[PDB]
Amino acid sequence: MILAGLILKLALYAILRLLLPLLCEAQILYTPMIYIISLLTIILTSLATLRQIDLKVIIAYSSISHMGIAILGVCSNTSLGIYGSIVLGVAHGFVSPALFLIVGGILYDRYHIRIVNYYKGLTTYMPQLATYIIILSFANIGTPLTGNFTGEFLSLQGGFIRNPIIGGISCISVLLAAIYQLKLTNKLTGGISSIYMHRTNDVTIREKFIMNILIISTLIIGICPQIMYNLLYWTVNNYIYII
Amino acid sequence: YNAISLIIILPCISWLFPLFFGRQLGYVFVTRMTSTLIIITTLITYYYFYQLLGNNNPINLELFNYLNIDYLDINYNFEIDALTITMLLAITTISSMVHIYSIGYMETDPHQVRFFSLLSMFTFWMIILVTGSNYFVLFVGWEFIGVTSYLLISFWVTRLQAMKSALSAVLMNRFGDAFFVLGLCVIAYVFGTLNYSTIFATAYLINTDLLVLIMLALFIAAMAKSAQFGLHNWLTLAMEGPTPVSSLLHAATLVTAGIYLLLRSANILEYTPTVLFIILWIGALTTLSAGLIAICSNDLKRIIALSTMSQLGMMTIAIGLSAYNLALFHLLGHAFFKALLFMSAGSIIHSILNESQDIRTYGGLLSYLPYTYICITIASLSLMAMPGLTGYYTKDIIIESTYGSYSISNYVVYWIAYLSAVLTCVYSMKILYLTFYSNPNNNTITYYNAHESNIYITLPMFILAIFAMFAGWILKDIYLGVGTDFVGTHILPNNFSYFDTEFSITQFYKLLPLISAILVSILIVVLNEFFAIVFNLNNKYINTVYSIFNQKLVSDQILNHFIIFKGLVTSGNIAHHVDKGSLYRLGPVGINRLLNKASYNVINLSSNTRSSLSMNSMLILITIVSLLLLVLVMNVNFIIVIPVLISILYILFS
Amino acid sequence: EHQRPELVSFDDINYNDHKKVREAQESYTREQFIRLEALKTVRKALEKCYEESGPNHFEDCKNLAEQYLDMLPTHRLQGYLGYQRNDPSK
Amino acid sequence: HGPELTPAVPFFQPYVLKWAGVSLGLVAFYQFNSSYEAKNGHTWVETFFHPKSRE
Amino acid sequence: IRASFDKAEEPMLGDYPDIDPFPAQLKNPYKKYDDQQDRRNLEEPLSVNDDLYDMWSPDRFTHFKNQDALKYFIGFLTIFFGASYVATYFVPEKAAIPREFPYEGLWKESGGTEKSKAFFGQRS
Amino acid sequence: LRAYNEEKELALKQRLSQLPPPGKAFVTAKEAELAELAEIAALYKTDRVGILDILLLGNKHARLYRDNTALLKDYYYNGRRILWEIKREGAEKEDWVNQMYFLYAPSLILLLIVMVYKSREDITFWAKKELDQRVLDKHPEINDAPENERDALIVERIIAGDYDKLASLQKKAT
Amino acid sequence: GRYPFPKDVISMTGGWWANPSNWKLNGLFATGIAVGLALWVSTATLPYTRRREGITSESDISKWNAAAGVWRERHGKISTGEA
Ligand SMILES: CCCCCCCCCCCCCCCCCC(=O)OC[C@H](COP(=O)(O)OCCN)OC(=O)CCCCCCCCCCCCCCCCC
Ligand SMILES: CCCCCCCCCCCC(=O)OC[C@H](COP(=O)(O)OCC[N+](C)(C)C)OC(=O)CCCCCCCCCCC
Repeated sequence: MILAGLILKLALYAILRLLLPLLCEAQILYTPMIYIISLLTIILTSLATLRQIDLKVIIAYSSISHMGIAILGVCSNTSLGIYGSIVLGVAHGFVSPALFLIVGGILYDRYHIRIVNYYKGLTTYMPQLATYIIILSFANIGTPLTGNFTGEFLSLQGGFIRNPIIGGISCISVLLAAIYQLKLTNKLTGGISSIYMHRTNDVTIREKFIMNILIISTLIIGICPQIMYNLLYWTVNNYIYII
Repeated sequence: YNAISLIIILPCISWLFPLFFGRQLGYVFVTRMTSTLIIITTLITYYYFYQLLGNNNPINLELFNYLNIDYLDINYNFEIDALTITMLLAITTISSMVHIYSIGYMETDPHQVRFFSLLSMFTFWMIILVTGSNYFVLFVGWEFIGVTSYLLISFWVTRLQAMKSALSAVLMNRFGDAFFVLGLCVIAYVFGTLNYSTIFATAYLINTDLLVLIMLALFIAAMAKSAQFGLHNWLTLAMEGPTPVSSLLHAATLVTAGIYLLLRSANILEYTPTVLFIILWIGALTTLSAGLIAICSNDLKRIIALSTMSQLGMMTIAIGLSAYNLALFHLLGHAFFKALLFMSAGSIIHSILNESQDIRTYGGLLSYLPYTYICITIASLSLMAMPGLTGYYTKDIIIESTYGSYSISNYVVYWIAYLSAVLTCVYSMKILYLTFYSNPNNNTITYYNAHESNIYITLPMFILAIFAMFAGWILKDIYLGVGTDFVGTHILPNNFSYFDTEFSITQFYKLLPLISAILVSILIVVLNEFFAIVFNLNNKYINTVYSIFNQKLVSDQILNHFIIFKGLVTSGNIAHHVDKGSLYRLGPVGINRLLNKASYNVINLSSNTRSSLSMNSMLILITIVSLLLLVLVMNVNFIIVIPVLISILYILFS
Repeated sequence: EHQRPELVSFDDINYNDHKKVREAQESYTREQFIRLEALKTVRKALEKCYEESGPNHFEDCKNLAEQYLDMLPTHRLQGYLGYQRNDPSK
Repeated sequence: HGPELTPAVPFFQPYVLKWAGVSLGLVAFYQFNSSYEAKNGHTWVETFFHPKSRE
Repeated sequence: IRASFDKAEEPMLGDYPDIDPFPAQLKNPYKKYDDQQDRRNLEEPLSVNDDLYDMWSPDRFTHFKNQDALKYFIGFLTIFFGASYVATYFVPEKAAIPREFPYEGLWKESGGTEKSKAFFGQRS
Repeated sequence: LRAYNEEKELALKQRLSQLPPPGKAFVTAKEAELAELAEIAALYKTDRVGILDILLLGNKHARLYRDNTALLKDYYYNGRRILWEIKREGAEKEDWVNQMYFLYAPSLILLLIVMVYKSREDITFWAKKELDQRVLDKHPEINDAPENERDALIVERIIAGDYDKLASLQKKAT
Repeated sequence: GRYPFPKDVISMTGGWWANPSNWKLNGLFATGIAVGLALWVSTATLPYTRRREGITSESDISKWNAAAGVWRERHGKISTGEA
């Protein structure tokens, strides 16, 4: 949780704080190399998610794909891209440790095996867990009013400013991020309950507490991203170099 | 009392309260609650449509700021235009009748709390989709209706095909969602805003190439949700969801959203001809393609889903002719039609003790079910544009407008649209013949136990039969006048061919679809009873052809083996041969082998000798020899000593 | 209270004291936001023109529409870094 | 013809009480600031905002 | 074994049984399995690239050979667009003139300037 | 605050020495041996000491305490899993709910409230007021207009002049 | 059907055939909350609504067009179709 919520966003912070102030005249010469590597880590990691046997590993490669969306708003030389990268970084820091809770806390503490093939039909014995799994699935993709879409949208828009053809193939990430996530979600949610899994306890009060907080805090940024523009309106204008 | 707000707030109450209080209220209460609250929403919007004919003065409501950033603002804005009230009355009518219908159709099903909840949120995000007043609120409703379609098609989570079918539906809609995000990024780039009022005020000034790019992306979105040929499978792969769900998602609503995207952007579709051209020919393709599937398939729900997507092409042809009142009027009457079709179909599936769907096993049911018969025949006669019903007024004037348009090429799609109309007869005759008129095919006991459905199933069919009879004669003055100021869209003065189309028709071209849609219908009937060998030949060639048209003009196969399965193989190539294969050879799995070999060599360098003293004493000699020779080589030329050191490293470390 | 800090520029100041460089930085920043609010004011007036005009918005406010589409490339956040790292006419 | 009822549950579950109480409290406090701003020219929580002057 | 990528995976596997990949859908449904939904017995060896041969795999139609179905699909495609493109030549002319407009084609009405009469203008 | 007794706690340990381990004390699938242990579960539930004792007293008492609470803790929760024990009620407080609903949740609501009202002081509200101020500074005669006209009149100047001064900052370009 | 189900599980939307004994009593509370919430949100969004056409007087729009023409003359900007 501390890794994928905070360390990746720490390096997203370090590309702003350390590079964009005194490497500006360098940075313009190299934005196409960053766009090569950013598009090529959005397409090719989100495509490697489809062939996975393990279950925490899928949410890991999901985090790779979202940071790959995030950094092409940083190097976008735009107000929109910088603000979208910040709102993506903060909203992914909310939504992603909840997913690592769903694979790691509610689902590895009970059965101690993380292979996907064992898990089927979790709805009929755990309805409110399946409720979580679907509404945290859809919050991950870029389905709006969640703050993940605000980050993805303003990042793709800022990446479309700086180079339009890189934004054209960068925009298919909305599709590619939905494929593996809903392919996981319908395998966990539906079917006859699995013959391997014996029935265990419903989600406890502490886990529901963590989940409710990490979902409200996405929904508030999703309904109104202006709640934290009071901090950034300096630092959205700061890193821009348009002579 | 606020009319613009209670259209929004009342289906939000009808969704939040079934989930938060379903365990506390119970199914018997939440049925009637969700029902009556959508009923009063529907009554409020009829009364607002009655007000709006008095003065064409729309009402909007304003909310807080979504995002303020430099050149871009997004507000939550909600405005009922005449186009908006047109779609709104249709979707609230179909919604409320499907709520009343599914009270009685689902009374044996367990989980109808969650079911009536999800029906209401489907209606609610449809409301927000229609009444939004920028391109952003359109996007919010546009995504969440696909989310609801996931949650609705997969209502039986136990069934495997329902889960895979909801997966297919959502991933098609998400393909379209990605192209709309592309188009929306270009919208906010070029115009600097997402509001309809600013974009339409400056749409005529903007460059045409940008305009083609934008409307191409937005049309690929609309083509995905309004089910044209590029991805058309997911409608008929959405029959795993139940009957009132499929009465919502296919009659009006989820279909109508993709047409609404083009009906909004009509003001920015005028100024490009290339996009409207491509729109016209995709729609003219799918009229023919869906009719040719619907002739040869045999499940009842499949035939009505294909009957749906044959007319989506007709509305798309009406888009391509730059005639948006025609497409809007057909979109209006088509909802009432198809909802009565799907609910008559669900009434005869529900009445059979088998609950089968094969029309080959229904048999004659005319004397046993007279009410569902008279409903489904009003719907099929309206469906074939038999005159005096609103299908005449919605449907035949589009076929007229194909010939009446100014451009030459439109003549061809006349015949294509015309061909579909004859096709529109024949399968409908099949789904009126083999389930009411034919000799019985089912065993005798379901003919003992065939009985009439409840009052909750009967009354929406009654009300929508009355609507599908009278709606076109009532609302034709509104949408098809000689000159009408109701819909505020602005046709370019030369793309407007409506005065031209009514007068330039010869007697033959207007008389011709009427008389032949009559004659081919009576033809298919009279050839089904008396002979029944023309359709039951056993030529080897007609069976291959029939099996092509049966399996969705082999489309699903051409989608699955060559895109889905090849995509999964090339994603399995990356996750093994690239991700775990070659990036680890430059990563931690090849460096281990490199360091293993190099360390083994440099440790065995001092291995061989029995005596350590003679080995180290001969190793002190080689260095002060070899270093000295290197420096001899080195001051002369530095280039001729680099390979010497590479080779010394090769022999030392390997 | 609506306080108004004073405008200073990048060229007269010394860059060795930080008090004046930060003021010039914030000044150029806030002026871009003022310029942007002028753009937003014309966008609001163009929307009101369209909604009042109805069908004859092509000729009622051709000038307001042309005004908006001429302001849009040149009225946005531009960044202080580009002007303070580089000097024109030197 | 019977409904065949399951056992009785109370309406005001603890979650309904918590979520409704916090949401109605936030909305009531927001209306309290909008009413307090018309009387005095500033919101109530702005009295607690004490940052240093920029100079 | 049967597919080409399954043969491409063969030199990688070591001490793994290398069984024949068979679709879990094209198993018959009436034999009793442990999981009826998976169509799979309790300890049955899972294939080289299992999740393409799963129940959650693609639909994998069986009535046409896939190369043949490729030909039939592209055949219907090509015959429609060829028939429409050839039928553009056998078209009749229309009987009316495209209609004209007052005030020199409403050029002042659709924005316009006297120098910009050609870009925003109608038939007159 | 409260106080504990030493002798009661020694007698508690003397009770615990004659007792079976927690891995045996409930695995017998009644009241001969199972009735002395539910007492001990209530002995875990009751709290022996407050804040005034822990500061002032030595570590031998504290080690004796910690051993007692660990054994009582096992005897409470093992008996709760196998089977006061033989009840089933709803009212209960897990250890974390004291300082997550009463400190974590209100500080998070306080973070929401200060973010919402701190958003009033934004550059866009202030820049709109500043641009209106500059228009009123250059042309004060629109002060003399009544209330509804003045805003509209201000817009007629915002369109009629740039009022930035951004070309005046860039005095090195011309 | 009415197959048997386990009663240990608790779902917020009710479970399989959720029908509590006091559903009229709870229905009274739910109608109270629904009617009160609908009336309160309908009255709260009343001043945020406005008519579409006729909000500001036409003389203002003609003046705004005049100021647009002044600002366009000062910068010497040509029309779109002037080339
Ligand atoms: C003007 C131009 C007009 C252009 C028109 C022509 C457009 C043709 C392009 C069509 C593209 C369709 C969108 C492709 C993604 C759709 C994903 C999907 O729907 O998967 C369905 C599949 C389940 O389907 P299935 O099992 O076969 O049947 C279930 C019913 N029982 O679900 C699954 O099995 C999930 C796992 C597979 C998911 C797919 C993984 C690979 C994704 C590849 C995407 C390729 C995108 C680029 C396509 C380029 C096309 C040129
Ligand atoms: C879900 C069904 C929809 C419910 C809609 C109910 C509408 C009630 C009346 C609206 C009043 C209003 O919002 O006013 C807007 C007020 C003040 O802005 P203003 O400038 O004064 O007015 C704007 C009108 N203009 C433009 C004409 C001037 O700002 C706000 O409140 C924003 C508060 C956001 C808090 C963060 C979101 C928390 C959500 C958490 C969810 C879990």
